[PDB]
Amino acid sequence: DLPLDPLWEFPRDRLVLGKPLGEGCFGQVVRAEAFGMDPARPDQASTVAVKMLKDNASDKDLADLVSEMEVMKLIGRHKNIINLLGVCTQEGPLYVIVECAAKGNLREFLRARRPPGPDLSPDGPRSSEGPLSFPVLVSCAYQVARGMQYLESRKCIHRDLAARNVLVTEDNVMKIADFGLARGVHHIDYYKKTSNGRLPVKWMAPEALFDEVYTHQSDVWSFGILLWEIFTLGGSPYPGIPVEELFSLLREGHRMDRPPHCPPELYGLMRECWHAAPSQRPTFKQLVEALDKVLLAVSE
Ligand SMILES: *C(=O)c1ccc2c(n1)c(C(=O)Nc1cc(NCCOC)c(C#N)cn1)cn2CCC
Repeated sequence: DLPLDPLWEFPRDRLVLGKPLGEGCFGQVVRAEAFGMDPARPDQASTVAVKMLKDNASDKDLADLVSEMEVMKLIGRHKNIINLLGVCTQEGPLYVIVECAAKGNLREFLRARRPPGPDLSPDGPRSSEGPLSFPVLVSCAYQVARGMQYLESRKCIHRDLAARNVLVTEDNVMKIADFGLARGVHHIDYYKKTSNGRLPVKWMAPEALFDEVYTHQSDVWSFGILLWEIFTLGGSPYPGIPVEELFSLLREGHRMDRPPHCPPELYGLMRECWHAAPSQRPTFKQLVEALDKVLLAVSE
């Protein structure tokens, strides 16, 4: 039914759908095996993620997914985003084929890799040493900023940027996901709590929350929250603060405290991303350069 785009069109029979990876407001994501995604090797197997409508698919749900697909085609390719690989639009359900991140989202990645606690018995030379180190945490922050810098250059606003919308690959490469979606910004339930207990409003910039205004600088605010998430190793922002309290606190200029085991450099960056005036927040280009200096300094 949709027009044929031979640039991106991929034979659906070359896909073998596997285990589902999650759901969203519109559409779901399924792990899949692809054969000949590289046209030079028609029988080569590769692991991809497939986006597709649910069974309750409205015309709006289809429109949103179709819209996302077209955004995917225009943004282009970058190392730190979820890239479009192909689409299935002919003779069958709509498939949007993208890259697959084997290690899940950034939030769960960090939470599963929190350091050993005080109960754990000393067994071996490294039982006090956890999977995560400071330079790697900075590297994660750096890669997200580079990805956002790319998206910004392509005039793309994320509008949700969070650790849950950042995906981790086999080689611990950060990849920004779901950046080109229609997120229904004129009708957000600010009290909405997701199934994993997330309050998405805790990532909204003031001008986005109060004035419904979204810019790249509003994404910078969200990046600041994302920084806090990283150095809390998957912690939820504004700890133990209900949405009603968040409203008045934000109006009073309240900001999150400096998390434990976090150098003043990065909390400084967090506070810069949380400046009231969007023009006094660092650009993503400035964030990349700033995070690079810190990363180089710890990369002996
Ligand atoms: C693919 O190799 C793969 C294998 C195991 C995976 C896995 N992916 C994922 C996963 O989350 N994959 C994934 C998910 C999404 N979207 C979910 C929404 O995130 C914002 C996308 C996209 N777009 C790409 N890849 C999890 N697991 C197993 C958990 C360890």
